[PDB]
Amino acid sequence: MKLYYTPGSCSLSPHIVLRETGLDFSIERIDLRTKKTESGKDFLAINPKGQVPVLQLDNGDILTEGVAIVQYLADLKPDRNLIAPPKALERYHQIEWLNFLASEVHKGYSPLFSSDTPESYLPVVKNKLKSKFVYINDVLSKQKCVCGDHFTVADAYLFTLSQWAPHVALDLTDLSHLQDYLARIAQRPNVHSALVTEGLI
Amino acid sequence: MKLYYTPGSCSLSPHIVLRETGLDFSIERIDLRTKKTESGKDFLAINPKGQVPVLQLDNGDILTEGVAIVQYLADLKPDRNLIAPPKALERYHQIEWLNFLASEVHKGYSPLFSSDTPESYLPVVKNKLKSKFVYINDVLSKQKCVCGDHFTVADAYLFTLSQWAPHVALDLTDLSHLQDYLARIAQRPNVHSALVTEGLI
Ligand SMILES: *SC[C@H](NC(=O)CC[C@H](N)C(=O)O)C(=O)NCC(=O)O
Ligand SMILES: *SC[C@H](NC(=O)CC[C@H](N)C(=O)O)C(=O)NCC(=O)O
Repeated sequence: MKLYYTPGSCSLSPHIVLRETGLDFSIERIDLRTKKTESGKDFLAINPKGQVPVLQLDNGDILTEGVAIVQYLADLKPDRNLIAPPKALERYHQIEWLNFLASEVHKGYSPLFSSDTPESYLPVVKNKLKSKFVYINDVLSKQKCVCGDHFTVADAYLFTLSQWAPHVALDLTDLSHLQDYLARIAQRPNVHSALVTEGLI
Repeated sequence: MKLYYTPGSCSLSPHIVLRETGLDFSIERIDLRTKKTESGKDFLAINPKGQVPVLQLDNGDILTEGVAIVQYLADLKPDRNLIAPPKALERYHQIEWLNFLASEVHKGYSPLFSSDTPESYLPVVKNKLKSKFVYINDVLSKQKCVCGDHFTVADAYLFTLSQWAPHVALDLTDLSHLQDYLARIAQRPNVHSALVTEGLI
């Protein structure tokens, strides 16, 4: 099981999940500029969409899209409780949150990382994004995690998306519930070890 | 089971799926401008995020996010084959496509429907979007549907997202594989009947 990643990218989410499940895996750094693996192979041949994360299964199959990857992983180790059982109501609310984070938050960052974005539009984009974290902050005021009382794959995803905030000058320091939650998630051995292995920390 | 929708919106996807599964449901039109149901109730009390689709379950629970809604629906009628069984490999590739459509295509339209978007940025956004459909078109050249040989919930979603193309002057007429696929999907009784019931056709 190999994970194609780029340090500090959205591939940190499946990286955290891989450690939290205790599965046997290997990672391979991808260079998003040249689209080449650290071993010199063409990454477009692996994933035509040219992005990370990408999970290579032991049988050879390739899986793209982070939300699909973390569900496949968590489903392999039911006993970890990183996702609810299939067909359970709690599972659909998790899927619901994974989609909210992928389309509203994750994709909300995109224009802030693009060079072709009008400097006059940046303020507008940043505000749309903060309104998203404000919603998340309100939710974290009556519960310990985004989907409930325990740590799930959606939490791994949110910690990852929160990390970028400083790099694009998005202020989230007024969101104390979110700030306390981030601090907690960061002291988890499996999360901390993921950051170390990637060169952050 | 009630579906909160707006004619021709992204809520057409779960609408098509509800008919394809043959479940007992009702629909209620939402006014996105005033955020009020057609029965005069405050929609923000139902869905704080203020968007459609929204599915009200018989037990009272509320489900948001289209990708979560269509999975919950299809999972209720395994025999229809609108999604693969949970934990099956085919299921994760479907989840993978549902995420691609939600974050890369669906969210890719967003700036084209916003009034606060610089007219100079529109060309850039449109091109990013077409590159997405070009990828989808290539895929449809060696298979009948987006995820395989049969009709799944991801197909209901793509037909829905393709419908908007003309309204934002996005040309997809050079994508013959996509054009033939759309024509096929449209002649399905359950899809056709969804369009009629919504005022399109
Ligand atoms: S975070 C790094 C970028 N990945 C994605 O945007 C993944 C999007 C998928 N829809 C998903 O996994 O959810 C990335 O690798 N971008 C490539 C680049 O060239 O910047
Ligand atoms: S398509 C109509 C709009 N819905 C969404 O954007 C849903 C986004 C979710 N992430 C999802 O369901 O996938 C909508 O209702 N917009 C509200 C408005 O005021 O325009």
